[PDB]
Amino acid sequence: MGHGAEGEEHADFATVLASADPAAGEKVFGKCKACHKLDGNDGVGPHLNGVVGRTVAGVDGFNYSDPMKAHGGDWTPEALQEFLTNPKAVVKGTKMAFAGLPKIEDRANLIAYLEGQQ
Ligand code: HEC
Ligand SMILES: [Zn+2]
Ligand SMILES: [Zn+2]
Ligand SMILES: [Zn+2]
Ligand SMILES: [Zn+2]
Repeated sequence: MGHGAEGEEHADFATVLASADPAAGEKVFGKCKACHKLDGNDGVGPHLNGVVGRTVAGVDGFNYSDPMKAHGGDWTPEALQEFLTNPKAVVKGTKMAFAGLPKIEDRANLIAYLEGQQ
């Protein structure tokens, strides 16, 4: 629904991830560096080095939104790619102002890169 682009030509997310390209993910992360670092520093968003498997809303000292704090669970690869599909829909009232990664391979490639940034 709606009059914007919605097709995907590269389409089971686990299958997409298993063949992902971490160097391509390293470039997708450029879209997140204004807010997120991979050296443990926190800023507009919390650091994302070691996010894969981390408790949701877990970074010490970072002031998360109410729906993020109340969510529970961990950032598994499925959780991460669901949230990155369209943050504002997937966690209504998130404070992350990012439109999303509609390309399924961009999500899988970005998750594969974050897996190597623990
Ligand atoms: C303009 C800022 C901005 C951009 C760009 C941004 N985030 Fe975020 N991000 C935030 C904020 C703010 C939060 C905290 C959201 C909340 O508390 O609801 C967050 C939370 C996250 C979380 C939850 C972390 C946790 O510790 O619970 C993940 C995962 C995340 N961003 C991933 C990404 C990725 C991957 C990108 C790039 C594709 C990205 N973000 C781009 C601002 C950004
Ligand atoms: Zn950490
Ligand atoms: Zn701690
Ligand atoms: Zn509140
Ligand atoms: Zn949820």
